[PDB]
Amino acid sequence: MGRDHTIHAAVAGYVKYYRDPQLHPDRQYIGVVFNRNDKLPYPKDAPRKRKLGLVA
Amino acid sequence: GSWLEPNLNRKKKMMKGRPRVPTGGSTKGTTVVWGDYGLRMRDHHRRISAQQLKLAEDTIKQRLRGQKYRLYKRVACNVGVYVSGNEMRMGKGKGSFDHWATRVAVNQIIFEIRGQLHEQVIRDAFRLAGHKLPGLYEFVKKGDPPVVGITKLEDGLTVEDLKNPRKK
RNA sequence: GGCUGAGUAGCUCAAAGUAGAGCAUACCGUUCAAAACGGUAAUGAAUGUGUUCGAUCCACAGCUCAGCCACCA
RNA sequence: AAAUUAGAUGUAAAAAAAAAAUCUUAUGAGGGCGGAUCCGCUUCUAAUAUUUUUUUGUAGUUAUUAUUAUAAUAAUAAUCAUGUUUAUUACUUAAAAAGCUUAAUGGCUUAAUCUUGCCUUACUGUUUGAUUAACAACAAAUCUUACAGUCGCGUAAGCGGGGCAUAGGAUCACAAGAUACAAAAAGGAAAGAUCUUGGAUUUUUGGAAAAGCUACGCUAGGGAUAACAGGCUAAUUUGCGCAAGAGUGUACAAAAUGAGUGCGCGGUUUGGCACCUCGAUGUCGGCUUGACUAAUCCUCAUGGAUGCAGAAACUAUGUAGGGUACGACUGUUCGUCGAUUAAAAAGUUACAUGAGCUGGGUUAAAUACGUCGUGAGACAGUAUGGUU
RNA sequence: UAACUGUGCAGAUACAGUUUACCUCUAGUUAGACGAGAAGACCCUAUGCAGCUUUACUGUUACUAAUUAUUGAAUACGAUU
RNA sequence: UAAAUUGAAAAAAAAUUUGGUUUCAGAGGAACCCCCGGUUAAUGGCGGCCUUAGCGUGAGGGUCCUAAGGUAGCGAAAUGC
RNA sequence: AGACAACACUGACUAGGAUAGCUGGUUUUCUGCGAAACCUAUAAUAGUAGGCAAUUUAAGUAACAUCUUAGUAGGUACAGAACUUAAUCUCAGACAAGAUGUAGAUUUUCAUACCUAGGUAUGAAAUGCAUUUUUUUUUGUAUACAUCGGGGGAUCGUGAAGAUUUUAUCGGUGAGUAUGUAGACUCGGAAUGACAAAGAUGAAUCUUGAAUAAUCAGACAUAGAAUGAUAAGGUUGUAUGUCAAAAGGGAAACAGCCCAGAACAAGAGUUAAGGUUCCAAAAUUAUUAUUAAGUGAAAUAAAGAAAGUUUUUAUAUAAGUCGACAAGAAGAUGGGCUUGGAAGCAGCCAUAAUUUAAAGAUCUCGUAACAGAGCACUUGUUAAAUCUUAAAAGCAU
Ligand SMILES: [K+]
Ligand SMILES: [K+]
Ligand SMILES: [K+]
Ligand SMILES: [K+]
Ligand SMILES: [K+]
Ligand SMILES: [K+]
Ligand SMILES: [K+]
Ligand SMILES: [K+]
Ligand SMILES: [K+]
Ligand SMILES: [K+]
Ligand SMILES: [Mg+2]
Ligand SMILES: [Mg+2]
Ligand SMILES: [Mg+2]
Ligand SMILES: [Mg+2]
Ligand SMILES: [Mg+2]
Ligand SMILES: [Mg+2]
Ligand SMILES: [Mg+2]
Ligand SMILES: [Mg+2]
Ligand SMILES: [Mg+2]
Ligand SMILES: [Mg+2]
Ligand SMILES: [Mg+2]
Ligand SMILES: [Mg+2]
Ligand SMILES: [Mg+2]
Ligand SMILES: [Mg+2]
Ligand SMILES: [Mg+2]
Ligand SMILES: [Mg+2]
Ligand SMILES: [Mg+2]
Ligand SMILES: [Mg+2]
Ligand SMILES: [Mg+2]
Ligand SMILES: [Mg+2]
Ligand SMILES: [Mg+2]
Ligand SMILES: [Mg+2]
Ligand SMILES: [Mg+2]
Ligand SMILES: [Mg+2]
Ligand SMILES: [Mg+2]
Ligand SMILES: [Mg+2]
Ligand SMILES: [Mg+2]
Ligand SMILES: [Mg+2]
Ligand SMILES: [Mg+2]
Ligand SMILES: [Mg+2]
Repeated sequence: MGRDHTIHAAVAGYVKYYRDPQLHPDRQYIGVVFNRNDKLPYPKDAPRKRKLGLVA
Repeated sequence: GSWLEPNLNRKKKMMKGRPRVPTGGSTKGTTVVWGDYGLRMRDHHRRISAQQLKLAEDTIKQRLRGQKYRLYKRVACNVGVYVSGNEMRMGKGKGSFDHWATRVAVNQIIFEIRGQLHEQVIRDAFRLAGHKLPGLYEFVKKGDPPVVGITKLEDGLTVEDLKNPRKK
């Protein structure tokens, strides 16, 4: 989130508009997933899906 | 305030606006809820002024004076009409306050009366009040069905039968 | 028709942390009586509603208003 | 009426176990099969969630009551408690409002608010990706990323390139610091260049140092734009009708009369719009000469009239053939007035008619009065004169 | 090179519909051809002009004031110090 | 900036004096102006409010302000909406 | 007198040296493509620049457009009254127990007197209706303990004071899943439109390189708004199209409307909008109703009136509907009051009865007041075998 409350992308992925009732009951979030077919919010018990983002 | 002079500020101007035109099957305000009889506008939606409604009440009181009745008003003059001079030119802002008014939809009740009087004595009172009000009015009893648009829900007709694309 | 400036004691006029000073009025005393005179007292911020810690004061809408502009065919 | 202080929701805190099913997930079994970790199909296992689901268990401790032989069993009640009871901890307590630098809007209560400790990243250079390619261009802007340098806070993770967000104008010139670039013969210097920074109603705020008259006026243009008339419109009118009936009429609504209203016609007023005409549509009254409309002043036929005895008159229905004159006042249309008359009504036609006339008014040059302006001058202020 | 009503850049000899009219001159007359004449003086526009006005901006002068120079003395009186 | 002196004398400036060059600086010191006064047949300017011998009228009496408050005369006027 | 200074003078004539963001004009043909009247800036608004973007022809395309399937953003119409706004309506209070009284029935239980455990006596209680109870000197339960002032009246009362109760009076407060209201209310919520992904289709329609314009006075129709006056061929936005720059057919005539995009000819060719008796190409084509007014027939004049007509739905009728005609339409009683007078009939109050085939203490006239004539209502006669009355709707006047 920016200084003026602007939501940017931190990684190369696909935008998602969802609600996470576990984190906060009355909030709506925006996220970026690496796979277009992913579904947010991820289950709290699933491993973090992260990309390397490095070149050898 | 009152039903002809609300507790609003004349400084803050209002737009012209338009009366409510229910196009979704709304019977809001088309029935007698308090009195035994009513006065229904049955031609078109308008914007009645506080001066035309004040004369209607005075016309009913003059005809029913000396008798026991209870007149209910189902409309409130809560729309401030602002008029610029008919001699002025176009532009130079909006006009100044002229009078209070109320927007009435079609087939909506205006007045309702409840008293120990004869039906025909009330008809003449509502008949005289209609000749001095803008538009055409109708005598309505209590218990009769509501009106969706310009069609009455009579003979088992429901709002879903009017929404059904097939009617023939 | 269209803008502007004013409104405080009975009468005058002065003044966002105040309402003052005159004249008039009243009581008494001076004179045979009255006036003048002398002494001692009491009198107000229009009409609401807002702003402000607090409004004669700033803002807004009415009443009273006065003043000014209503030009070219 | 208005000063301070103390209050203003409820719940939980011994503890579960097991069976199946419906999905969803898995960087689980490197599952299997087609093409270890790539992809669509795929069983199994695990986890979260969901069924009102099939249930099982709900004790122990203290005490009471009853039975049984102080103990056992059953039921009932209380039970967060090894802990300074001012307990404590977790969860819950609508919305609005308060607070968050200033208006308004949105947002924050799990922090962007408040309290306290230590601090001053309100850092230097460069740089990424965006604002569906900022403002429907450019520029001045806004948010964000990374590397290097070196500082703060924090156990740590990490956070920090000012403030919860959205409202502070350049260049030039000028002034203060730095860089070591160039130095018009040469050594210096001056005056320049780069980097950082300051002083602006440059408020016509993409940024000129800036008052009026013209009726003596001129040129280039405009029906892209006013005055006259036409067109559209019909608020309004000095033009009318219909409906209803408060009330007046000694009585009795509708003989007459008709509050405040409603539904309309009409195109004769004042307006609104700016469609035609500014390489040109002459204008208020008067005279002359018409034509037409009918919402009728007179004349003709006629209904109603406690309020039509007669007469006269009122009102209304037919009806526009003819007539509606004279004079004083005013530029006047209009209007006032005198005296006659059967009566001395109106309107449309470019408010009919100036290539038919007149020119008194309005509206040029001259001049004066009053008023306004510092003045030149101006004036729906008034005067005398002024190529038709 | 007719009349009416309607239409239309919104007032038609020329368009629509209907009506009326044998061809062609002469003398009269001026209702229309938004008749002719003068690229509207009115009004507005142009970062167009001209003259005039003033405590408009920026300037030049008449005029006023001081002084080097042409130009030398002498007492004073006095002040700076 | 040149020379000299001084200083530094380490990779070194820096300061003073003089020549040349280029800036800052103002005790005293004119008119207009400031200050004082005069001038209206100079340009020009020449006001409000309440109160009353009864209603009335307002001689009279209250006060505010100005440089002064329009005097004589004229007056629905070439001036009056 | 801005008067005159030789056509000209608010500054002559003549020679030399201008500009004009303004108006007007710009000359042959064929062929291809094809705008705009918008945004931003401008001492700028009838000018200009940069964009959007027209053109040329090269290189690219996982281009562009459209549909399908899945997904996302956002709150309009609508609907609703939650939050907020205006106004209006209803309510502001109940049960259980206990307690406090009364007429009883005189049975049972209990407490006393006893008596000899019952009975004999004395009290209470039970049983039935009242009474007290939302803050009371009445606790509990359920709920928002659930309401505060002005004023009016009444009953007390003090030297003026005020104190204490009531109201279907005004304002305020609380409750309501009560009614309405909406540019700055949206709890609920479309379609449309927008964004991106894959697939498919299609007329290259897209992007970039190079080269390089015009336009920046728009108009109307339809929908929905602001403004005006719910006027304008009005002004200003939005959505779509046409005109502009588009001829042709239809709308009598026609920039903007309904169709349809003109390269040139032929055809009783095939069709759109629109039409088919004649002018004038094609039906005097079939079916069922309505209208009698030339209504109307290609630009709907309103409210409103009415034995116009038709249909439908009710309803009356040989138990004689409907209409007419004949008679009756009483009595207590001139109701009471008022009034000079009020007898049904100026006005005020009352208007349970009585007797009848039926008859209002009275609906329209009449009288100074009575009288009198009609009506409601009642009987009879005449007489209809699809034929009464009223309403609604359709088309007409
Ligand atoms: K801190
Ligand atoms: K050099
Ligand atoms: K003369
Ligand atoms: K034209
Ligand atoms: K002529
Ligand atoms: K221009
Ligand atoms: K072509
Ligand atoms: K083409
Ligand atoms: K919503
Ligand atoms: K006809
Ligand atoms: Mg009406
Ligand atoms: Mg803060
Ligand atoms: Mg852009
Ligand atoms: Mg600007
Ligand atoms: Mg800008
Ligand atoms: Mg003159
Ligand atoms: Mg025009
Ligand atoms: Mg008669
Ligand atoms: Mg004749
Ligand atoms: Mg004329
Ligand atoms: Mg003529
Ligand atoms: Mg015509
Ligand atoms: Mg022809
Ligand atoms: Mg002639
Ligand atoms: Mg012609
Ligand atoms: Mg000096
Ligand atoms: Mg001196
Ligand atoms: Mg005088
Ligand atoms: Mg002159
Ligand atoms: Mg001359
Ligand atoms: Mg366009
Ligand atoms: Mg500029
Ligand atoms: Mg228009
Ligand atoms: Mg226009
Ligand atoms: Mg054009
Ligand atoms: Mg066409
Ligand atoms: Mg035809
Ligand atoms: Mg054929
Ligand atoms: Mg034929
Ligand atoms: Mg009586």
